Amino acid sequence: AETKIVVGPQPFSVGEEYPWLAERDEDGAVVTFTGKVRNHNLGDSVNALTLEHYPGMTEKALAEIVDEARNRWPLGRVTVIHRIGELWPGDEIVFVGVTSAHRSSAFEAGQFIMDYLKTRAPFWKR
Amino acid sequence: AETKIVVGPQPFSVGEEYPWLAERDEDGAVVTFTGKVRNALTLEHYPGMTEKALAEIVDEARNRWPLGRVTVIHRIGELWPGDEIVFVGVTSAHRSSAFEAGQFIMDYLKTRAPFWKR
Ligand code: NA
Repeated sequence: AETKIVVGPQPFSVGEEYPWLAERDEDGAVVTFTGKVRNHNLGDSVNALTLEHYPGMTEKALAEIVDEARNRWPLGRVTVIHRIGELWPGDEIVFVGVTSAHRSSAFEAGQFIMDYLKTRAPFWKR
Repeated sequence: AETKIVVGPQPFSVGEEYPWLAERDEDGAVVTFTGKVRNALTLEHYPGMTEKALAEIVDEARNRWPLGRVTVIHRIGELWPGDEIVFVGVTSAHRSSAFEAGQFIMDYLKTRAPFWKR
C-alpha cells in the first residue's frame, strides 16, 4: 500500500490524482476530501492567505499522520497533497485520498488525517 | 444548490465529475466516495422509482446538513471486478457536514435503495 505526499506552490488537479489513488482492485472503497480557502479563512474583505511550510519537516509530519492512520485502519493507497504560497478564496489547497476494503474505514481515516493535519502539521499562515 | 442524479450502464469518471461538484467558492469542502465491485455481476434497478429515491435521500441530507452541490451516480448492467459502480459527491463549507452527509447517503443507498443483483 503506497503513500504519496507532496507539498508545493503549484495548483494540483483532483482529476490527475484520482486515477492513481483508485487504481488497485483490492482498494474497493475510495474517499477523497478537497479543502479550499474559505471566505471565513479571511472574514474581512479579500486579501490573500499566504501559507509557508517547513521543507522536510512538514512532509515528515504528514508522513507520520498517515502512518498513525495505518495503525488504526486497514488502508490501501493514500495521497496527501498540500498547496502553499499566496492563495485566495476558492483555491484548492489540500487533498486527502484514502482507500480501503470497507467504506467506514476510508471515511473515518480520511477525517482523522484531515483533523490531525490541521492541528499537527507545521505550517505558518499570514 | 443543485443536485445531479444519474443512473445508467455507462462508465463514469471521477475526474470529469469533480470540477462541477467543486465549482462554487462557498462549497469549500468537497467529499467524495467511490464504491467498486469487491464472474459478471448484473445490477438492476426500478426505472424511475430509484432516481426518485436517490433524490429523496439527498433532500433528507439537505434537511440535516448545510450542503452545496451534490452528485450521486450509480451504474447498472454488467459489471466486473474493479469497476467503479457508485459515486457520491457532497460539498459544504464545513468538513463534518460533508463527511456525515456523504456517509448518510451511502448507508441509505446500500441498505434501502432499489438496486439488486439479477
Ligand atoms: Na475553486
